[PDB]
Amino acid sequence: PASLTEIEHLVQSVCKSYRETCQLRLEDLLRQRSNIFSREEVTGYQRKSMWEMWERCAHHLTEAIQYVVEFAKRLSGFMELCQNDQIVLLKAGAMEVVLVRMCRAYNADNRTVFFEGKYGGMELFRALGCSELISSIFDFSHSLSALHFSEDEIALYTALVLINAHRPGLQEKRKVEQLQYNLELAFHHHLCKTHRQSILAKLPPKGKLRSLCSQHVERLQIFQHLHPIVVQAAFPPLYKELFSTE
Amino acid sequence: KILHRLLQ
Ligand SMILES: C[C@H]1[C@H](C)CC[C@]2(C(=O)O)CC[C@]3(C)C(=CC[C@@H]4[C@@]5(C)CCC(=O)C(C)(C)[C@@H]5CC[C@]43C)[C@H]12
Repeated sequence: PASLTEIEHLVQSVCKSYRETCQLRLEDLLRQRSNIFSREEVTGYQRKSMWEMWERCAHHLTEAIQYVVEFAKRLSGFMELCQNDQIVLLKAGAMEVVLVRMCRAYNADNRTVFFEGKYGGMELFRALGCSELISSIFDFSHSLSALHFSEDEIALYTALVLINAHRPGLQEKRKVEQLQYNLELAFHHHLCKTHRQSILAKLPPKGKLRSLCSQHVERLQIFQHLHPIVVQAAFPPLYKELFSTE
Repeated sequence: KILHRLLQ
């Protein structure tokens, strides 16, 4: 079970773990919004080769995933699960957490994302050759930005994205179920305390995050089929472990 | 594999 004192302690524990494992502080991302890529710089990105742009994005995604891994390890109860279920939860949830965290680096006023020191629109990634996926991710960040998430709200929501008792392959499903339920109580208690329960109906549907990750794996296999040696020789090992089954 | 080492 859990009393009111224990639920509130869980809230603060989750928010602290998130603060300690956020890649960049929100204030750092906000104070850079005027720093936008020039038209010549955007053109420079569009002329880079497809495989060089793919490995740069793979590198940035891998760095972000590593902070999500540390977030999970600080999450109360996660290290208490068996390592099989720890890996199952991270394999299916790490990318999903990064997609939610991305909205902190997204400026809804001009539809730009902070990328390699400056803000750029989705045309910055045109060399990737997956404009539908990029557009879907930018649209997802746009829908999240309309909610005006606080850092505490992102902390508790991404914990629930990670701790999902429905992931296929879990061996101790009931143990994850109790941890997910405690985090749901903490999330909803914090929304009730802060009069923010109206955002519950506006959160993205369940299949939305899994649809984006499926698109990502789908586009990766298209690129890997065109440049298999590039992936083997120049992609990060953690990236290939999560997304190309290695 | 990498995830195993990061969790240790
Ligand atoms: C999650 C955040 C973090 C909160 C702050 C740092 C961060 C960074 O990496 O610098 C900011 C930029 C982004 C949002 C981050 C991670 C990965 C994505 C991503 C590669 C993922 C999806 C894609 O395919 C595209 C659209 C190409 C994006 C471009 C923007 C970055 C790179 C990091």
